[PDB]
Amino acid sequence: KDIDTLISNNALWSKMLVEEDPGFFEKLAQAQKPRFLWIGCSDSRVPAERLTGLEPGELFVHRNVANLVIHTDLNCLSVVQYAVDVLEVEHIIICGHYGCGGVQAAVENPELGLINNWLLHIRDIWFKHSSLLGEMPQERRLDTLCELNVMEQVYNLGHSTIMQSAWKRGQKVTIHGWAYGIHDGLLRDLDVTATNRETLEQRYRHGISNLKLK
Amino acid sequence: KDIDTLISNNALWSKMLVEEDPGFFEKLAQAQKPRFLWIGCSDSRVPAERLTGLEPGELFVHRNVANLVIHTDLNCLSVVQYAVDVLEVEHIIICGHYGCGGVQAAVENPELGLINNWLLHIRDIWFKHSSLLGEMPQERRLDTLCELNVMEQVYNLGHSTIMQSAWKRGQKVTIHGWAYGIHDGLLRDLDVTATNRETLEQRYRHGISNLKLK
Amino acid sequence: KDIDTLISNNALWSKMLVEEDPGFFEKLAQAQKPRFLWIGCSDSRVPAERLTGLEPGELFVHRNVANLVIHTDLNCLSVVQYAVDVLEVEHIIICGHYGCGGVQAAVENPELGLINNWLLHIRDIWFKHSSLLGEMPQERRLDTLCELNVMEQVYNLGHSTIMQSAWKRGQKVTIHGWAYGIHDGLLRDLDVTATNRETLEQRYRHGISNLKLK
Amino acid sequence: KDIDTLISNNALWSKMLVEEDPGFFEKLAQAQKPRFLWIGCSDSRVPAERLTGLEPGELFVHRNVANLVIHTDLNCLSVVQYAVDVLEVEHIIICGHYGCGGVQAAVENPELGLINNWLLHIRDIWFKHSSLLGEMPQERRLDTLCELNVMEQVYNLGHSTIMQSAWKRGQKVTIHGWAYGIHDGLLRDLDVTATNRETLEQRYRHGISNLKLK
Ligand SMILES: [Zn+2]
Ligand SMILES: [Zn+2]
Ligand SMILES: [Zn+2]
Ligand SMILES: [Zn+2]
Repeated sequence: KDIDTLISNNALWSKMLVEEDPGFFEKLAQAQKPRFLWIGCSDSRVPAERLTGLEPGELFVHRNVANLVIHTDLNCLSVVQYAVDVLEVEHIIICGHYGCGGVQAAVENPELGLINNWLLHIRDIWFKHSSLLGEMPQERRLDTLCELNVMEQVYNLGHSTIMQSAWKRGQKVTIHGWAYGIHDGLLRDLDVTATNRETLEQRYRHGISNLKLK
Repeated sequence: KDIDTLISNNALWSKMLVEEDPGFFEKLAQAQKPRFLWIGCSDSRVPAERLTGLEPGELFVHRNVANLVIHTDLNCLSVVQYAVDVLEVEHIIICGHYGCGGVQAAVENPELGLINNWLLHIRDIWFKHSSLLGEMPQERRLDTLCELNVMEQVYNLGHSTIMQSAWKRGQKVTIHGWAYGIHDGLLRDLDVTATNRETLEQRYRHGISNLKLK
Repeated sequence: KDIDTLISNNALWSKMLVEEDPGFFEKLAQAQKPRFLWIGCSDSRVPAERLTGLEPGELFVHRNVANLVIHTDLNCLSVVQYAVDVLEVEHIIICGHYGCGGVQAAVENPELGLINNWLLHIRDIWFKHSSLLGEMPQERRLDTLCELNVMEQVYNLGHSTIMQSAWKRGQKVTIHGWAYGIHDGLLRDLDVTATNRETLEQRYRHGISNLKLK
Repeated sequence: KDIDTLISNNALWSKMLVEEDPGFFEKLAQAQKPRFLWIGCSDSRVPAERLTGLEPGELFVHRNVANLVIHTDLNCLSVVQYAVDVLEVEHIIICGHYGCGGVQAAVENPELGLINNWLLHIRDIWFKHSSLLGEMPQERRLDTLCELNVMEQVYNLGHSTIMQSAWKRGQKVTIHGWAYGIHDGLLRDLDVTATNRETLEQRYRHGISNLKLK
């Protein structure tokens, strides 16, 4: 699967749509504004279009390593602010995935070079929930960290100035934390949904105690 | 399409796939290492997987507003480092797209807030090629800027410590600059493909100088 | 004191010192690399040279709001990698200060604009130590947070790939965590001094537990 | 010097000041907002206090390697936004210095590791002003680069959203670009002083033009 193969597939796929479904390229030319912002991992095990049955132009996307929303990452923060203040999306979905190489490397902590600084933020979370994790069986720990990561990133995004001041002026925006597994591509909703300052907090706290129950 | 319709489509898609033709989840479980890193725009007008016929898991993906590789952006540089040092991808494709809202905002320069700062890196490019751009009919400057911007991020990518150090140690990594439009989804190779320090410079230079003809 | 006056203070002072102490500049013209790196706050309540009696060129300096060492801030990590890998400093001091405007604004959390995102890193610490902080009076929480901040930034610095690879190639580098008051200018060693991976973890746990005693 | 010798230097100084220059902690007790924000290099060869005679509490300070203001460095833009919006400083001075190790490395491009990424922002400037620099004696090129660096950082600072929305809402803020050398400590004004976006641009254009005639 060389590069010249990608060029040639694209050419066959485009040449077939031009003549056979003129549809497509008009839907895109409709240039309709996105309504969701997907914040996912660069592993991109199962593309978000495939996972949700969303069409091109309906998803705004950011992908870094391990779905993080770092308080001071201007790259991710810039995606969010464009999305919210300019594109006026209504839904921001942060979605992790069980078996994430990033999450796993955060715990095993191999010497991988520069990436380990990025992965320190996920380690912060593993130690933050030491007790919660030490109480559940050794074999369900990684998956749970993957879930906590996503809860924490939802927490962070809600505390961003972008989101706090978007809610405060009345604009409708809803954050969601999800995860999918690769055994079945099924999206599990983590029930940490937020539409203002209050739910954000409630749902996050509820989210941590719901985990303490195992 | 609102949030209840995405949770439903996914359960239909999943389970529907598993019961009639399940050998897909098998192949994913093997978690084979991706060979391409795709750095694209958050707009994602046409997803990379649909452009190229790359399957799930065949590509690492980063997306930010206007597919930028900023010298000092630890987000994109972490993706790139992980992909190169740890996953050992052979190809990095930076793909821009004609009509990008980022690229347009960069030139029109409306008051958008936080995002404008990120966009200054594109504005830098606009003024860098003010002569080239000025000797060209007004109506072509946006599409030209779009290519110029990809050419510059590729150039940026190969100058990073990560790429300089992969090439020097003999690792095989090739960097590409592409762009597509929405009228036909057809990929154009902007022809700045680089496999070492030397071709990086020569390709960049001819990339610019062959625009100055056209 | 407007600009006109800073230029004249500087002119007078330069003229004066060229007539009456040319050695001042003879000392500075030398290949003498700094021995210490100072990470302090942009408040710069009492400068570092006057706290310690350190002289021109004996220290490398970084200052940001609340003297943070964020896992993924390339600004501060660039200053560190340069100091350690290139200038080969032997001591890194992170110094906070009681009354720090940055810390105070973290807790009181006014709507200050863009800076609030920077400060969420301190709020993380305010909530990490929610119990210890919660069981003291309101007035004393600000000074404890200040020392807690300094301890947590030493921790982060110790965990950074730069310190990690430095310590394991057997380079001599000591991290310190200090704080000064503005009733004295007296430097309290917060007693988290780290020479290696091992002392780093010990001293950090020592630090937090010894605070929780009082 | 030694770490014990920094603590006792300090201890000594803290009594020989508490009632011998008694009006030091009298001044700082009044936690008065600085009027100046100084953005300088981590080299800090001659401190800003000693150069200008500015007293403790009168300046806010940011230092990074080679005194940069990157469009998307949140560390430096955070200091700036807090300085301007919260502290309401009237003056921001970016000061570079001749013989800056950061500028020199940018040109000569040794492999120093992580810092090279940061210095690529200076390499861009080196190349941006290729003709200017080539039309001068080679011996003069590093000094001119150091100055062009300050000018370009000033340009960046004035184009950030923090500065644009401060000048649009009538707040009085003046940006200046200075440099000094170690041979006499004498500040040199590079004359890019701007109080709004219109003079920012004019001042930059003539900054570059007057170098060309010289
Ligand atoms: Zn992942
Ligand atoms: Zn775009
Ligand atoms: Zn402070
Ligand atoms: Zn310097």
